[PDB]
Amino acid sequence: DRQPLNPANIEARHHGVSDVPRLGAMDADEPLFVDDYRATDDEWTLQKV
Amino acid sequence: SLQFIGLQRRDVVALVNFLRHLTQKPDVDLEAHPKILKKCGEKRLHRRTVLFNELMLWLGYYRELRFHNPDLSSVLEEFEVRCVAVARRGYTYPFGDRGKARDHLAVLDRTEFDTDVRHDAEIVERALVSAVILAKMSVRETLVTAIGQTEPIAFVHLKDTEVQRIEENLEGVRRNMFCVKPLDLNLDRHANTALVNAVNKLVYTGRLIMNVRRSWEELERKCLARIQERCKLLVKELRMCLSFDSNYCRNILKHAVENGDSADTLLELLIEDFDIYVDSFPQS
Amino acid sequence: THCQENSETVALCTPRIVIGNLPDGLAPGPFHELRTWEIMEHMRLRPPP
Amino acid sequence: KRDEKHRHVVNVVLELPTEISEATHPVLATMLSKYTRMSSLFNDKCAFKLDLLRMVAVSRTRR
Repeated sequence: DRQPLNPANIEARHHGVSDVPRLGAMDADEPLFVDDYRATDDEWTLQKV
Repeated sequence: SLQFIGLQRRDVVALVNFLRHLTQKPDVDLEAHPKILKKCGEKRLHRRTVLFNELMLWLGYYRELRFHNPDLSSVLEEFEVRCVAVARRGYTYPFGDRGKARDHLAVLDRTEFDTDVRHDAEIVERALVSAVILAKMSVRETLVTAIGQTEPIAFVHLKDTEVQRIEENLEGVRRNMFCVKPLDLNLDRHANTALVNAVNKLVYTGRLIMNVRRSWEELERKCLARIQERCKLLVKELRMCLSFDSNYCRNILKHAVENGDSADTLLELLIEDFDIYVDSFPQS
Repeated sequence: THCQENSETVALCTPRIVIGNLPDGLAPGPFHELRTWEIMEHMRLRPPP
Repeated sequence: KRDEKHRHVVNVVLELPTEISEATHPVLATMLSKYTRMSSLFNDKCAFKLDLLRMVAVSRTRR
């Protein structure tokens, strides 16, 4: 959006759980539901490859 | 308002009211306070229940420690103004040589303070070792200058009761990291050099901030380690019986517990639908 | 080399035991390749089995 | 009435056919107690159907 999503608190996400606010926020740019698993550097390089 | 099942009411409300009255109590640590650890339900209930109660008590304790959050911005700006003070004291001082003292004040003066929680320790250590090198050069005392051997942090040219007061204050803040005790007895001494007195107050403030940093990090990694192993033992024990209830409680328990934010989200996910995964929980 | 023991930087010379301990800026890889080929040539194994 | 809100969820919000209901399905009997707590968002219905779909999916699993 016009504001960059620097702060970590504005993104959060559950998985395998009934979370109807997450499902109601489809095509909504502001929460940015992202997975728990962080990509390490080596798999990041392999993705770029 | 932590809720769990398997115990009576009175010990639960006693423990959660003790948790609110934790930061006004001395030497608070769970390994130092084992009275909580006997209330988890050992030799009393089922196995998945006692892992459940132990995980919820430790995770609520960690939430309470984050709720306390002992302040360090005041001592940070105090260390910054004392850093500017010892820089302005070492500006006009006539040293044995201008060169390396000029280099050490050039190291000291630029590091005012830092923004986030990570950068404080190495900049306060570098500022402190440059400060005590300038202190040892001002009194012209010897110092370790072999390559790879950093001059350790020590108070210079004081009485034994004053440095013993520094060490007992170090012990008192390593026991209780929440109460701030700045400059208990008088360390401003007119009988010595004012540069030495200012750098001694600076190294007291540096000792205080490194002490509260080390105590805070050791407490949070102890709490995070025990909630980690509680998560592993719970996801071990619940998985032997395939059921929807075990699937749902496992899907809550999939989230990582490496962070206070992550443990907070996992705790609120434990709270918000507790009635869903409660059906596979026996009671004695 | 110059090892450090305790606030002192006394020297240490050690025997290089084998030819491979030489720096590759003096005895490089392909030099050892040709050395192995000459060694195989001496034992009549220059065609390997 | 709790039955009125329950039929409002399983009929206006979730569009269940009448031959399947929370009496003959245990995971709806667990999940309907918390769907009724969702006060708003009843205008958007497909998210609730998708949530019921993934809940009945995680009901029938091996892991």
